[PDB]
Amino acid sequence: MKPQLLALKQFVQTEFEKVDFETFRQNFNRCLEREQSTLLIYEDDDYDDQSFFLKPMLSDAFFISSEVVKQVKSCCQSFYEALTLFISALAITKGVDVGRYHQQLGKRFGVLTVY
Amino acid sequence: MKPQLLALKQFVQTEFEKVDFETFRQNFNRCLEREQSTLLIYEDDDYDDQSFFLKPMLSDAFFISSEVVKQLDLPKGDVKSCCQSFYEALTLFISALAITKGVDVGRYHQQLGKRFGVLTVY
Amino acid sequence: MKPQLLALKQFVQTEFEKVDFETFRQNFNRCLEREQSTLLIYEDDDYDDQSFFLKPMLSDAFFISSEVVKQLDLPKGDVKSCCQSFYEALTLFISALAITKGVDVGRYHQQLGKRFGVLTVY
Repeated sequence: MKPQLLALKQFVQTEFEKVDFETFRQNFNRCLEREQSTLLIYEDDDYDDQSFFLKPMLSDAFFISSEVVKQVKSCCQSFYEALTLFISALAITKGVDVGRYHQQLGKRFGVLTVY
Repeated sequence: MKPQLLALKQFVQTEFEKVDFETFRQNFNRCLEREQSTLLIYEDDDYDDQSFFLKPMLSDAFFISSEVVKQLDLPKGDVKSCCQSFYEALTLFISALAITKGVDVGRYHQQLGKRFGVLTVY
Repeated sequence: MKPQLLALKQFVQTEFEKVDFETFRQNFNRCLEREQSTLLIYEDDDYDDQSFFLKPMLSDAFFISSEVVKQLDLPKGDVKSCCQSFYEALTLFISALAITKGVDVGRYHQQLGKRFGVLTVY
């Protein structure tokens, strides 16, 4: 078996051994339920799972959030507000200035931005 | 008897009678079937079982995770991709570890990936 | 100066001095020009330049290929067709992927074909 593999397994194993199990187990269980809940996805330290799955679950959860916020300028305000953090991540990621990015989003749509 | 033990019993007992049986029954059978699959221990709402069994299954399943991802063979397989797969399966496990040792999740993950050549979730 | 470095320079320097210059020049100039056209990046004897620059020239060229194969025109291309053209321009590249991770080429190509609606080379 590859040395890098072995040392990594060695590591996660060794680190699991020198930790209080009952505490660990409660923490692992909490992270698990929080992950598998799949609904308030945009606040979930999620993006924990495999990329090809989360990616699609991303587009999925966009449609759903839109469904739940639609009951007109107000509906878009709701959609925007649930994605504030997300939207900032898009800017950090496309090498653009947050603030500028939010503001443009707000101008192009009838939304009041966090910047 | 011991009154406290009594109440605990009275509670889950009463709890059980005031829930739709047939709906409970299915979740129970589903949870069970889920607990007893023995393979994806790391996403398993598991850690339900007793610590003596869980703790060993832990080391057990690691040995197995490592064996199934090390697709270098002697038809080759690079070092990063193999370690990437071992990590991508332990992601949730790794954050808990961090929560548990009072470490900044995120930094924990990042150190992990620097030490071993892995593309981490943080 | 590091003797190993000196030997290394000595070698390419000497190898250069005893080769037909004019034939060398055309070849250098032809490799350099093919290298600098940057767009048909996935068939260029490329992955000649530094890793850090190549790594993102890579991801950047991906984005470009994605916008150059999409002729949806809002008249149309159509999902199936645009992905196919994306897949066929990456055919060799995809094989390098499966080779590198020690996975069976073909099996890899086929999975890619079933995950998306692409007719594969294998």
